[PDB]
Amino acid sequence: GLTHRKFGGSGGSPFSGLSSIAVRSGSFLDAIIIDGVHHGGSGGNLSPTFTFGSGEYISNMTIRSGDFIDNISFETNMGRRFGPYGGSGGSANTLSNVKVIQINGSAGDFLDSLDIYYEQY
Amino acid sequence: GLTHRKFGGSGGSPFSGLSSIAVRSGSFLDAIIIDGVHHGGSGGNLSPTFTFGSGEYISNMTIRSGDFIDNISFETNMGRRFGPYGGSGGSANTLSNVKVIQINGSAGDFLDSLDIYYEQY
Ligand SMILES: OC[C@H]1O[C@H](O)[C@@H](O)[C@@H](O)[C@@H]1O
Ligand SMILES: OC[C@H]1O[C@H](O)[C@@H](O)[C@@H](O)[C@@H]1O
Ligand SMILES: OC[C@H]1O[C@H](O)[C@@H](O)[C@@H](O)[C@@H]1O
Ligand SMILES: OC[C@H]1O[C@H](O)[C@@H](O)[C@@H](O)[C@@H]1O
Repeated sequence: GLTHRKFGGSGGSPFSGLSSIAVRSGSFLDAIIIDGVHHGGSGGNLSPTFTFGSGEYISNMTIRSGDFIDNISFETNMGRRFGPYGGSGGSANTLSNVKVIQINGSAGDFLDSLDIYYEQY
Repeated sequence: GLTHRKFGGSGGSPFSGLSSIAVRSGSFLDAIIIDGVHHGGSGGNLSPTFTFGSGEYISNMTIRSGDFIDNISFETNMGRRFGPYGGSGGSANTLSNVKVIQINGSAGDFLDSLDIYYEQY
C-alpha cells in the first residue's frame, strides 16, 4: 500500500526529509544520527556528518546485522560513499540499485534495528 | 517499486526518520522544519515543534496547494493534531487513513512543493 503524492508548484530546490546521516560506531552502531537527531546510545566514536545534495540519494547499501546493527555503508547516486562504520559481527545484507526514501528503526544504548523504505529499480 | 526491508534484532525503542515537524507560516508556508532542518525561507512565524512519539505517525492530512504550499494540517494515529498553519490560498487536498513514511519537497524563500510518501490503509 506504499505510494506517494505531490502537492504544490514547480519552483524551489528539491530536498529530502532524510537530509543528513552520521553514526556513533565501535564494534557496533551505537547510534545513527538522522538530521542531527540522536537514535541510540552514547558509546562509540562520532563519524562526520554526510549531507545529501539536491537530487542525491542512497543508491547502494551494505548492512551487517544481528541482534543489533553491527555495520553500515552506503553509496549515493552521485558516486559518494559513507563508511563502512562499525564491526565485523552480524551477517551481511545489501540493497542495490535503489532510491532510499526513509530510514526508520529502533534504538536503545545501541542501534537495534533499521527499517529502510526505498524504491527498487 | 516502493517497498521496505528490516535489519537487526527486536530490541530498542522504535523511531522514525521523520521525528519532528515545525513550520514558518504566514499567508503561505514560508518553510517546513523537518527534524530541526530548515526547508524554506525566513519569513512567517515559527510554529512550535511537534515531536512524534514511538509508534506515532501522521494518519490524516489536509494540504492547501498552488504554486506553493499555502497551508498544512495533520492528525496522528494517537489523536494529536498539528495546525492548521498558513493561509487560505491554493486548493485543498487530503490524505486519509494513511501512515506517512517520509516528507520530501522543494523549497526556496517559500515551501514550493511537498512529496509525501505514505502507506494507504
Ligand atoms: O560499538 C560498541 C562499542 O564498541 C567498542 O567497544 C567501543 O568503541 C565502545 O565505545 C562502543 O560502544
Ligand atoms: O540498544 C541495545 C539495548 O539498549 C538498552 O539496553 C535498551 O534500550 C534495550 O532495549 C536495547 O535493546
Ligand atoms: O507566508 C508568507 C508571508 O505571509 C505574511 O505576509 C507574513 O507573515 C510574512 O512574513 C510571510 O512571509
Ligand atoms: O520558494 C519560492 C521561491 O523562492 C525563491 O525566490 C527561489 O528559490 C524560487 O526558486 C522559489 O520558487
